[PDB]
Amino acid sequence: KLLAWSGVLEWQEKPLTRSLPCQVYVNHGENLKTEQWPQKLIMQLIPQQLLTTLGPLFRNSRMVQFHFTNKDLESLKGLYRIMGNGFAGCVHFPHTAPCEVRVLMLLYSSKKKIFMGLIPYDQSGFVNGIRQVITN
Amino acid sequence: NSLSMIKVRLQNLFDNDEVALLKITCYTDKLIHLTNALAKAVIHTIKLNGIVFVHVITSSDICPNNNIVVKSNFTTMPVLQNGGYIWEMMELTHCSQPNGLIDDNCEIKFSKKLSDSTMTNYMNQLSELLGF
Repeated sequence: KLLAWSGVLEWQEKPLTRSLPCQVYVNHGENLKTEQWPQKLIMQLIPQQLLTTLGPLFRNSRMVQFHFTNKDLESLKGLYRIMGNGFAGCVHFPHTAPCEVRVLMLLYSSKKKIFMGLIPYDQSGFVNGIRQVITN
Repeated sequence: NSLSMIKVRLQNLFDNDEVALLKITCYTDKLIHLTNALAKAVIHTIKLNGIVFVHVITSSDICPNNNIVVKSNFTTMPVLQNGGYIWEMMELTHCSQPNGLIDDNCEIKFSKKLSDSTMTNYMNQLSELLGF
């Protein structure tokens, strides 16, 4: 597949902060513009049960693949385990100025052993969606 | 060493024409623990193409481990778009005889309902992260 971006994914456990280097691939045909992305992305694991009613918004998404460079397998095995239990990664893009991509959601299939990133086409809708699920 | 199989018949909460069947195989050891979990539970799913997460949310005291599932098969009629689905449990059935070949085409994740406090924690933490 076609490499589109590399950088760091900072996993904040909020039980502290594990920092795991990773690549983002898209399909042979696909095209994505990652030059405006930061080198570091910040993630917090949330129960992926919460994502169910964001189903329609998630469906209107660009799907990407994450590949971890296995620098510290120790960190990665923690990620495999928690995400395998049913936790998805909310991934914030740090920006002081407004850019396109601000958030994606990272899901892990234990069967297929792949990390999928979902990038909502409607970024604002999605963040507001997250809010409306967790707010009361 | 002995294998069981449970059939959960489901209908979509928002469209009772959309139906699903969930086949779960387990060791007869835990067959009872599993049925108890399902008896006191809601089933949601997230479809992403050929990846199907099945969320079994339990009110039951003990929440099973994911590994008590050996194989799991999720079939729907009709085929569904990628997204999320809330199901109603229509019928549970034991037919332990696991002779039938089973496609492991989904992955089940057991969990408990979230307290208002944990839910508040996430609200706080996601508000910080995403900036809302």
